[PDB]
Amino acid sequence: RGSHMASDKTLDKQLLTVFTDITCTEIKNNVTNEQIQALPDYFVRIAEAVRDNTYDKWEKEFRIRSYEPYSNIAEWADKLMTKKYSDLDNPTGISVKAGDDIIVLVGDTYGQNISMQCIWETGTEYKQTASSGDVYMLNPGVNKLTMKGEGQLFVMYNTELTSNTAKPIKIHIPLGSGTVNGFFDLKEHKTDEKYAELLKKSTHKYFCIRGEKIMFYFHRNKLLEYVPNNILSAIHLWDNIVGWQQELMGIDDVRPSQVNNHLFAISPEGSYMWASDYQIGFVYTYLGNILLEDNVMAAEDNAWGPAHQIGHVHQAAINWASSTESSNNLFSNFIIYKLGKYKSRGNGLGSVATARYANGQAWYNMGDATHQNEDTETHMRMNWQLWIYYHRCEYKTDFWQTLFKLMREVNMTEGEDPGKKQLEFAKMASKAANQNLTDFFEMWGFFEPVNTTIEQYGTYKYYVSDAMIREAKEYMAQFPAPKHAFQYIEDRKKSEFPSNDYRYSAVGDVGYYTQFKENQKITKAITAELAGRKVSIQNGDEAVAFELRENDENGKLLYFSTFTTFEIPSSILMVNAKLYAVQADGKRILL
Ligand SMILES: [Zn+2]
Repeated sequence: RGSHMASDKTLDKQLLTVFTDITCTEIKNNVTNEQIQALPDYFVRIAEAVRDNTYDKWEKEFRIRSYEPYSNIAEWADKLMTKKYSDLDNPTGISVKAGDDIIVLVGDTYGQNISMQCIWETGTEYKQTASSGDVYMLNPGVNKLTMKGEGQLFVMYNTELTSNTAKPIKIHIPLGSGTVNGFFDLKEHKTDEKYAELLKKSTHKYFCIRGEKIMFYFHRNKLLEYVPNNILSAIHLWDNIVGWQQELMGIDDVRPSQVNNHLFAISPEGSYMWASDYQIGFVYTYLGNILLEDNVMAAEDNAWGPAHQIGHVHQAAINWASSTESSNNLFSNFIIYKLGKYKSRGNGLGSVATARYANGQAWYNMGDATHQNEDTETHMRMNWQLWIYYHRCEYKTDFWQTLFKLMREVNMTEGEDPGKKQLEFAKMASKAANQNLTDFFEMWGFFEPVNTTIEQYGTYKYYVSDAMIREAKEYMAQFPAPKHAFQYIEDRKKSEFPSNDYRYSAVGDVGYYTQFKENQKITKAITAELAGRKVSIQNGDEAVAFELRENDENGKLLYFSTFTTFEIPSSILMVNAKLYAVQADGKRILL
């Protein structure tokens, strides 16, 4: 009002004489009905509603909201070495049609820059919810947005969360601007009753459900088909699944304090299931196996499939080309374990003996001579043994969290140099355990030289030289000897499976995890009887494996088995070979 100041713009001057602030949610003291009626008609209707209490309560719950801040997704995908999470953390619950004019009244923004985004559909061969849409700049105060297209509105508020300007921003989308669809928020709305009511009153093709860690944005008519009246067990289940994967990654230091974005599940009208940057997807005809917990638990693969897909979002730090369809199964297997119904997936260690010692294979071509067709069933046991030993047997219950930390320090992309990355993984695993895991990684094929090109979502030079191998072994040798020969570990018993299940014959007779956990010792008088190439072990059930070694127990590994009866392959050289039993702690006993 001094001469030094520019006048306020015209509408701002008028609104701020009737209303407490530019959000127009409260009538200022001693304003008259005449002052209300001199407003533009659009704002008359709102002043009226705010003066009287005629704002439909349902409408108000979404038309007036304070939007909390969320972190930036590109920044955190880089720092955490993941695929990008969603930035659709902030639904408004308002839908629109092309040509709609939308008034958006933005309160104090504390210097933050925010926008509004309209999210609809994409696809050529079928349709799915898009990961982005029309973006509209927002400024503090009055905004009029004219919709280029239909969809639902999301507030885009992404910033540094620690800063004390990172506060919620109050935004009023008043009456007459678009359509209230609503959305369900777990913490705010709390109950299945509230969910059922919100869904009922919604009208849009899609309805948004916001959990703590994951969000659903699924076809309305499917939610009505499968879960008309309940969402809580569905949303808690998928929150837990995402949370359990996050647990292993050792990121509690930054989540939720600095990174808080959700994963965002859509329902494409095609494909099957997948995860990538910005969104994960479940074909809309499959949604019965997502939204009902009983369907999730009714078959092994109903939790496995989705867990696997989400694991792709999280694998990069510890993954490298050749492993891309197995390394995420650390997460799939952790989720099966957590849910408590089924046993772990993967081949048995016989597959690894066969690959390594019968066929001369290394990690990159383990069970795959083609170098482009990963034997995921064999590979997936590697990360999982590390979990079974350090976590399930409790020898180091923060092993994985530590290894993820170290691999994030290593900061190698999955594809830049996989031959080097496999060694960095072995070195960091040793560092994480504070143990020399040479024997483990030797068995798993990490110490064979490679010079070739593989294909796995791209062509990659795979190069592992003797010097790299020597450097890594020297590196790992600085740590104390491991307490157990847990390269022979299992978390499954033959009797847990039907006889035509692939695991029944695969898993072997010895090496079960309790033998490691109870530091079992071999006391009985083990003996071996050989006939041709066939080996039979008598009273050897206290062992965890049997080895064939050149010259003595410190010589090269020629073959191994976790069965008490096995054949030695034709290819193995027998002169100078000797046979041993392995007890859990790594003592070898001549047979
Ligand atoms: Zn996959």
